[PDB]
Amino acid sequence: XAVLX
Amino acid sequence: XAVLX
Amino acid sequence: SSGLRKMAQPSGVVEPCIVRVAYGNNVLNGLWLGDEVICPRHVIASDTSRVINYENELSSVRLHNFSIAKNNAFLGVVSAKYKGVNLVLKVNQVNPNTPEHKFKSVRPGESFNILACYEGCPGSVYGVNMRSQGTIKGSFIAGTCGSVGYVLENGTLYFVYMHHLELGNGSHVGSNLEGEMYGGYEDQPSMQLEGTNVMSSDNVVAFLYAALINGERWFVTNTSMTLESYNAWAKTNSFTEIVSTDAFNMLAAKTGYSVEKLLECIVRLNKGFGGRTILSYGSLCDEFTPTEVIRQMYGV
Amino acid sequence: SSGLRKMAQPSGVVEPCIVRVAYGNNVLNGLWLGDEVICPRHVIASDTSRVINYENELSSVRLHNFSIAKNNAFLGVVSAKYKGVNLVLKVNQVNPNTPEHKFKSVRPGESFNILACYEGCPGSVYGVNMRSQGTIKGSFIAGTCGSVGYVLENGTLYFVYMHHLELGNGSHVGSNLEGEMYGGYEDQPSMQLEGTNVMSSDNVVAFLYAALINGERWFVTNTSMTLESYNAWAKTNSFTEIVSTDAFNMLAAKTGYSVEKLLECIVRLNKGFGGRTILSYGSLCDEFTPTEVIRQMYGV
Ligand SMILES: [Zn+2]
Ligand SMILES: [Zn+2]
Repeated sequence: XAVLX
Repeated sequence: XAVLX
Repeated sequence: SSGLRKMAQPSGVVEPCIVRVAYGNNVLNGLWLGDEVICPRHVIASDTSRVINYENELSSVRLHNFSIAKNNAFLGVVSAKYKGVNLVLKVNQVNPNTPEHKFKSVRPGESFNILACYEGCPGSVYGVNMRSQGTIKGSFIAGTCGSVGYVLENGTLYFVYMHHLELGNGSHVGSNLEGEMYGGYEDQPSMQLEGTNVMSSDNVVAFLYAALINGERWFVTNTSMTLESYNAWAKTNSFTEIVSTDAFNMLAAKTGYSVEKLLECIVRLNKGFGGRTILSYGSLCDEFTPTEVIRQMYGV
Repeated sequence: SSGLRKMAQPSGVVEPCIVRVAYGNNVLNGLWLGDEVICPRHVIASDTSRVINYENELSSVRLHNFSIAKNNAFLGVVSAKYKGVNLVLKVNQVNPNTPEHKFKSVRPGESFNILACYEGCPGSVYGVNMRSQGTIKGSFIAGTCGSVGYVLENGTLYFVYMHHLELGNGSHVGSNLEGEMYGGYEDQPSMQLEGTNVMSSDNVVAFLYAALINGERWFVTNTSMTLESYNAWAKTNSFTEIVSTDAFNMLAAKTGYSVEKLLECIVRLNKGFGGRTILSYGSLCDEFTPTEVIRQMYGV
C-alpha cells in the first residue's frame, strides 16, 4: 500500500 | 476606525 | 484523501523587488521596479492618526531623509510624486533583478498571493482571495505596510496589491499599483466601515466538488436546484449568480454530481452545517476557485 | 480579529536549487547544491510498483540517459551514488546560486515549509508540521517527487525534507537529505501502514492561546488541571507530556489564562467540540507552534 511518488 | 498600516 | 488548503505561488521573482523605505523614523515596505520605487504615501505623513493634508506633505518632502535600502544597495531618491494613495520615487539605480511584470487589479472571488514583509525583509507567503467589498483577510502584523500582492499566469507576473489599512473588523484594505484603493476606501484614519461581502458561488461549488472528490458526501441531497432558481435565490442572499455550468463540466462528470445538485446543497448548507464538517471547515468557504481545486486534486 | 492560518517562509533562496532530473522517461525533482544533485533513487528504477533491487540498478546505471536541467544549464553527471534512499549525483557545474545551508531533521511537532515542484518547476509554497509517526499532510500531486522541505532560522537555511511516498490514508513520507526516511518507512511499494500520531500538547495550548487573543473564550472552564495530572492523562491519550510552562509565560500573562486552565480545556475539548468552532477549526489542531502563534499575533 505505499505508492512511490 | 480605519487604522493606517 | 487530500484535504483542501491554501497554497501560495513561489515568491522568488518578487523578493528581490521588495525594498526598505524609510523617511524620518517612518519605515515601511516598497516595491522596486526599474529605476522607480512604489510605496504607500504615509511614510511622509507627519502623523497617521488624524487626516493628513497629503498635497501639503508632498511640498514639504525632503529627499535627504529618505533611507531606502535593498541588500548592498542604497537608493537615492531623484524625485517624488503621487500616483493615487502611493508614492512613486525615482531612484538613481535600476533594479538589476527586475522581472518581466504587469499591473492589474484582482477581481472579487479571485485568489492571489501576499508576500508579507517587515520593513524591507520578506517574512512569509500565503494565498488570499479578494472579496466583493474590496477587502481581504490577511495576516498583517505592524511593520508590513506596503507588503505586496501578486499572481502568476502563463507565467506572466502580475503585481496586484499593496497593503494600506485595517478596518475595525480586522478586514484588510490595500491598493493596486496604479494607486487606486480596493473597495474605494479613502487613505485616511477616518471612520470607515465594510459593507457586506457577496459570496462567490463558483468558488463554493468548487469547494463542494473538492469534498466529493475527497470522498465526503454526507451533505449530498436527494434533490436539486435549477441554475435559474439558484440565481433568483442568490440575488437575495448575498451570493453571486452562476453564468455557466461549463467550468464545472469536468468536475461534474468525474464525481457524477451535477451542478444543479450542488446548488441545492449551497442553499441548505447556508442555513448551517449542523455541527458536522466539510473538508474540516465549519461552513462554506468561497476562497478556492474552480482552477485551484482542479490543480490540486488532478495537477498540471 | 485575526484568525489562525498557516504561512510559509519565502521560497526564493530555495528555488534556484531545484533541478529537473530525468532518466529514461523517469522525471522528478532534484536538489542542486555545489557540484552535487540530490534526488530520490527511484528515478533509476526500471519500475516502481514492486520491490526493486536498488544495488543492482546502481550497477546498471547509464550516465548518458540522465537529463538534468536548470534554467539555461544542462548538468552532465560525472558520477552516481546512494546516500540512503536518495541519489547523489556529481555534476560538471557548480550551482552559482548556492546559498549558505545546512541539513537537519525536523522533529515531531515542528513546523517547516514545502516547496512543491513539478518536474523541475517550483509550483507552490505552504507550511506543514512533522508528526510523531514521521509523516506529514502534504498536497503532493503526481510530478512532485523529490520536492523539498526547508526551514529558516537566524536566518540559517536548513534543508529538512525530500518527498518520496504516499501511504493509503494519504499520509506523506519523505526523507531527510542524509537520505534517512522519516518514520523508518522503507523505500518500497510494499504494504506499509502508519501508526498513531501523538498530538503535540505544546502546539495545542498555543492554538488555544491564539483563540483567547482573538477574543474567543466559550471553551474556557471554571476549573483547571495541574501539569502533573495532564501528563498522566496525556500518556494514555496519545498526547505529548508538557515539560515547562515557561514558553507560555508571556501568552499566559497577556490573556490572563494559566496553562493549567488550558490543560483541562484540552481534556474536555478532546471529547469533541460539540458542534461549535475554535478559530473556525472543528477540533484541536496541533499544527501551530508557540513560536508561530506569538509571531503572528504580536510580530518580530
Ligand atoms: Zn494607506
Ligand atoms: Zn521513495
